[PDB]
Amino acid sequence: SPASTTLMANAIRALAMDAVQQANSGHPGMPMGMAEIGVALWSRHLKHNPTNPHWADRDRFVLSNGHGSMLLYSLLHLTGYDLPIEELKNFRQLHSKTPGHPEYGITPGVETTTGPLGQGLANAVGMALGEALLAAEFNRDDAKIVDHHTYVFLGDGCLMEGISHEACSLAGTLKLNKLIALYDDNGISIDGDVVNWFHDDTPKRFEAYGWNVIPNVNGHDVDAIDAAIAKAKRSDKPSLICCKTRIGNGAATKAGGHDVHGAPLGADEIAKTREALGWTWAPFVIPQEVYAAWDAKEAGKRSEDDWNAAFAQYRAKYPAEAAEFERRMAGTLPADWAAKAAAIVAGANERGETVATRKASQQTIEGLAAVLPELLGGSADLTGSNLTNWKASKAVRANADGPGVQWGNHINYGVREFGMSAAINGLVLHGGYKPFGGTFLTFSDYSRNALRVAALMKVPSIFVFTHDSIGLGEDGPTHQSVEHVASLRLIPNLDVWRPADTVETAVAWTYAVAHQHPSCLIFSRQNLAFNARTDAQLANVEKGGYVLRDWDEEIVARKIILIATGSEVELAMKAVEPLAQQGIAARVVSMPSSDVFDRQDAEYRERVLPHGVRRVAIEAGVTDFWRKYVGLEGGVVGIDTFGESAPAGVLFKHFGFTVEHVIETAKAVLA
Amino acid sequence: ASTTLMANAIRALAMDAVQQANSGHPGMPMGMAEIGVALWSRHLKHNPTNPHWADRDRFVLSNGHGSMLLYSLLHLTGYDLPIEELKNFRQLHSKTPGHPEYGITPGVETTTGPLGQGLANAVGMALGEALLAAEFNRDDAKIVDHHTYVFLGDGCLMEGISHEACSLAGTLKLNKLIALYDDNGISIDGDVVNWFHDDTPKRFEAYGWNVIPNVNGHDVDAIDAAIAKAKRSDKPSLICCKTRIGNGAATKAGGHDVHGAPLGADEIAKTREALGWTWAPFVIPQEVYAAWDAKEAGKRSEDDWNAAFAQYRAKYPAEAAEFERRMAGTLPADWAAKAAAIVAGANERGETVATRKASQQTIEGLAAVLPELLGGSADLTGSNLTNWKASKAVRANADGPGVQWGNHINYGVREFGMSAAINGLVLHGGYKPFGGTFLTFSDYSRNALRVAALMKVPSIFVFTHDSIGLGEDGPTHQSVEHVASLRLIPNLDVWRPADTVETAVAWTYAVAHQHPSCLIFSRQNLAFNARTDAQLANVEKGGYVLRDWDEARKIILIATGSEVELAMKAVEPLAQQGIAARVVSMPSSDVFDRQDAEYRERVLPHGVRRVAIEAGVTDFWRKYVGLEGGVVGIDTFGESAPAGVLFKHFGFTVEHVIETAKAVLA
Ligand SMILES: Cc1ncc(C[n+]2csc(CCOP(=O)(O)OP(=O)(O)O)c2C)c(N)n1
Ligand SMILES: Cc1ncc(C[n+]2csc(CCOP(=O)(O)OP(=O)(O)O)c2C)c(N)n1
Ligand SMILES: O=P(O)(O)OC[C@H]1O[C@@H](O)[C@H](O)[C@@H]1O
Ligand SMILES: O=P(O)(O)OC[C@H]1O[C@@H](O)[C@H](O)[C@@H]1O
Ligand SMILES: [Br-]
Ligand SMILES: [Br-]
Ligand SMILES: [Br-]
Ligand SMILES: [Br-]
Ligand SMILES: [Ca+2]
Ligand SMILES: [Ca+2]
Repeated sequence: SPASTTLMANAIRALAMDAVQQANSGHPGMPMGMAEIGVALWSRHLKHNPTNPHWADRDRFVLSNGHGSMLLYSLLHLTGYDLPIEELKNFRQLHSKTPGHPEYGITPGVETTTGPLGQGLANAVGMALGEALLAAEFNRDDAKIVDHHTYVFLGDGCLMEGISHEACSLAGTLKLNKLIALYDDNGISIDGDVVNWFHDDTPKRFEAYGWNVIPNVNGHDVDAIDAAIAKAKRSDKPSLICCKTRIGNGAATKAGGHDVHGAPLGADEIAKTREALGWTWAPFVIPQEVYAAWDAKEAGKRSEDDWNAAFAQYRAKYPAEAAEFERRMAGTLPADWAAKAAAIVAGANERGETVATRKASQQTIEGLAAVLPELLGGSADLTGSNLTNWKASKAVRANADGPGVQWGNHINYGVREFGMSAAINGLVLHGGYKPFGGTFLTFSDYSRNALRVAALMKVPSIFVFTHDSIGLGEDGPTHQSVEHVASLRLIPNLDVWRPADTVETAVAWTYAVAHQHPSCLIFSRQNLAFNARTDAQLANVEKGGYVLRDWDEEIVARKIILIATGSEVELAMKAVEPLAQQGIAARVVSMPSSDVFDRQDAEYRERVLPHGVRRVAIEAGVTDFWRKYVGLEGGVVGIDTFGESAPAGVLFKHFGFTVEHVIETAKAVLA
Repeated sequence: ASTTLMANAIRALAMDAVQQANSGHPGMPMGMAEIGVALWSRHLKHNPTNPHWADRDRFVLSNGHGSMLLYSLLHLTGYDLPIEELKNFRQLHSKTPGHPEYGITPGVETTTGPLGQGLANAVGMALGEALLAAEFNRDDAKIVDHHTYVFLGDGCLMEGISHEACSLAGTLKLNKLIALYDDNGISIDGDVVNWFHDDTPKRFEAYGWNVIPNVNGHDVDAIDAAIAKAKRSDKPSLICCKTRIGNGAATKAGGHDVHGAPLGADEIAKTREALGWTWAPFVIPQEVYAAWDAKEAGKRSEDDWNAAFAQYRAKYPAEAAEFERRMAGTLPADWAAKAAAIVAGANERGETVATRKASQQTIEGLAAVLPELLGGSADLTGSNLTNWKASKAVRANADGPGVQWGNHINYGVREFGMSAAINGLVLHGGYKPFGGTFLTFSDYSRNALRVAALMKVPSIFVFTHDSIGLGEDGPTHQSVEHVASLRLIPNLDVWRPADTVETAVAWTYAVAHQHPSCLIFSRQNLAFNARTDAQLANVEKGGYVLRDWDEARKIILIATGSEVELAMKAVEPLAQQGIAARVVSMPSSDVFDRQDAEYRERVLPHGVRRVAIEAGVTDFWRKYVGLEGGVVGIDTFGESAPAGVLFKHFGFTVEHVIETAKAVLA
């Protein structure tokens, strides 16, 4: 007898309930509820190769309800990915390939890192947009190389989160019809029956976004779910399949209950569940016929083999394009990257312009685009204000007459910071593009956890933020960042650049673009003075903090270091001659990135900030951050309150960003 | 004077004030001028003379960039906002900042500017009115009855927070909330249809809202009729007002340039001509003042309510005194002693429990003395431990509009909408609200925490699961940078208590403090610490000496929350190595920073070196330990493993404390 769908689904049940029991921790409800959905999608529709999780044209799957991780670990194991049974035995254990929520980079087949509800859905919107752009860009009438679907499992949690609204409204407007969402519709969240706090007509909601909805599907009928996916694959709109399930389905006593979401079933309940399901095998034992029914290694090999032959036929007709496709899918920059980056930094230096760093950024974007065809910019409805767009770009737009998008390389995201940012994580994960997205610095508070997840996954998302201080002027304290620059530096693995002029901007951008981890690039509204640099100083900008103005040789005056960033570098420099007329010799250290500076070696950090010489930090943001560089004995010229609505000039004088206050602070520090 | 003249007065003030400041947003106020007339002039119940009248309708400007609209309305209808202040739009110390600010201007109910949050505040205000009515009203005497109006645009509707707020408001059947949508087809990048093609009426019906689609947004009578229909509604209402951004402008109306830039003098002169507005900038003729002014109607309205309240007091003296107490945000009478008893109880019990359980234990005690206490959780009630045995769940009525009364709210998975709704509840008066979620997901709600801090209102945000100590859920949940990142927000108190006693102090301080608070609790059990009565009295100073030097080489160990235990366990082993350790517990560094210099010097004397110990990023501690001190923390994301395994793996051990201390004293 070969395996029935019931036996295939019950294997998921058994692995889930057993792994959770073993760890005494985790979530058996969702995996047990979603088991028939897993069979229908994975065994009948998903195009993938377990032997090569990196195959360019694989379907992308995302588990947005990430707490149900054992569902993904079961499917991966059963269908033949390199995730052995011993790894499932070590669910939720230190250094296992089975962490409590799935982690990209940790486990083969895991496309993104989930756990924070709602972000998977948005990642998946990004992945579908990437497929759609990459298809419009690379496919030719006589040779197709891009064609895959994007699948996402999600629950009540993701649908309640505001980010689902941002993502799905945008996906509906852009007609991303190869995105197919399967909703685990089980009527229950952690607090109990969802109807008491979440009574949406969800089908009607998604129709309003311009999605196709298949409501009221029996989530325990494989054939019905299978049929719903097949209809979805014929749809001219993104689809939502509402799969009515019972949470913890199959459990003897606890199914549909308020206690199966996120605690182990208990040994008795498992024993009773085994008998109720007729599942006779011991924990982590899977019978041969169950592996044989699930295993995807043969079909995965045929699929990738046909694709490789298709790509070979495409290379013969389109060799330059085929090589571009490979390079870009790998996330590799051009072979002559070092030359091309240097041309961009050098042009910034030749021009010697005094402009706002948001304008510097746009000038640098212009130069990047000319050599990076993968460049993909965008803004959360602040295009003309962030200056994220370039003259030769083309805006992404839905096709007027059918599904999908016309190719473009700049995206209007709408007023959707968080959705934009998690979409960018998706775009970066998909491969083929180098994406970035802008908003005002303070509204990093809206997209924050997406910046964090990018930093956790270690993918090189680029987040542009403009209007970075009181320097923005009249829009006032709701808009003026104070705490943000420092608060972003706190996130592990997230580089923060706050350049002082065109040259630092070109370095920040070129560095960010080549770096493996994500970056925040922070620009001013207001014009900042250009700084002339020697060759030695130019070479040191990329070290994050460097000596911009040194003391003269063999001097006699009392020494101070001024450490400044961004718009405050200008203030530090205007303070040098005045400090000298006061008997104080001021070195100016510019620190466009403290994160990068901290990675420099000890000899170099000691050369920039010599022990025993006192320091004043200068930055239009909270002061406490600076104590790591200035100590208890040092000073800081900064801002520890919210701002005020007035012109920038007025605000800078009001808040003590003046030569006089710098002098006074330096004198206090030297006393 | 005609309604056209009334509307154009808003146009003139808005375009002229933006020109004078050479800065601001004339588009929206010009586009919404008739909507302003219909609501403010024909439906809004309010007394310009007393902005704090308890039973006033609440108005929220969610599309806060259109601030000149509100300043105009406030000025025309007779609030204490003189023409001189409109002349000083966007200037230092004016009562007319670029986005409206609660506390700065009379009649400004909340601070907006961050899109979407106004809408969520209004959901909170309407929930406040509804709960208070169900609680205080009686069959023979009504004292609570008012509507909540919110102006909003495309930005607010795109923001995910609008989904959170409106989905919750629909399920709770808050039928007195009335939202007027400035439906103008434009956002900053241009034609919204290219990035925002939602059928918004259909979306809102899906939430359980009543929708009045396709209203002519320049026809006062039609908008008026829609507002009237909405006041008759079973459900919250969205009135979709079709408008032209910059409407009335001579040549630029409906353009992509009127959102956020001055019209220019040329355009203004021509607009004066096309409108037939003959008066010079900031000059309003007396007939327009006479048509707009609401002083007399406002006085009759509040006088009628004042009488109904007196009729209520004669029948319900005790309930009436409670109403006045709570609307004013005043604590109960023997408050100092009741709070002292709650602390003393935690001290007497001496239990070792998680601070999440401590928190629940304190909530039990707070609830017994604060009938105004209003808890809730973002779908983590049994995990945050935000409810208490006697609490009752807020629920929609089964059969009609509105809610049954309750004092714990299930917010669903909506950290940001919950938090901004809590701000609204606080601003409304009548309750002492709080809401919980996991600490890391403060990232979702972050900007609402910030706005509570800007408005200086005492919102309470509960966060549990505060570090690697949460264990198996792993690095997406395990907070690392959060504690320090919340300390950086100005005016936001952050408490991270070590045990039941610190928890009791943190909670009682938060309840009586004017600024908002983050209360941060552990998932795992934390050891109880015995305190002298003098140590007890210093807990509310935010940092204090928990274990003093024995009257060997001196060090100070500064520790917070769950790490106080590791600091205390290190004292004896450090003694065996010739180091005399003082332990300073710092449950709130923010509160500590506010103490006077003598006290701070007493706790942290100059010249004694310091090691900080906290399960979070290490750099923050340099403000206290200096370049020469040490930190025992975590500067990477965590891992998925049991808590005990994590603490060992990440160096939270006595050995590491000793080693750091010796490095520091070298
Ligand atoms: C942003 C965020 N907030 C809160 C949580 C904690 N949490 C995890 S699952 C969940 C409930 C969502 O339940 P649902 O998605 O309906 O999953 P089911 O229990 O039905 O599997 C919550 C509140 C989280 N993981 N992420
Ligand atoms: C959270 C947030 N993100 C971004 C912005 C910047 N911003 C202000 S108004 C606006 C456009 C909103 O357009 P709409 O609400 O339709 O305004 P209209 O110009 O039509 O009044 C944007 C993107 C903001 N104020 N708040
Ligand atoms: O002049 P910038 O700062 O680019 O824009 C100023 C204002 O104009 C609008 O675009 C934005 O809403 C912002 O508030
Ligand atoms: O066991 P605690 O930490 O209370 O919470 C249980 C966990 O499992 C679920 O209930 C929650 O999502 C949380 O992740
Ligand atoms: Br067996
Ligand atoms: Br060009
Ligand atoms: Br457009
Ligand atoms: Br000593
Ligand atoms: Ca559910
Ligand atoms: Ca608009």
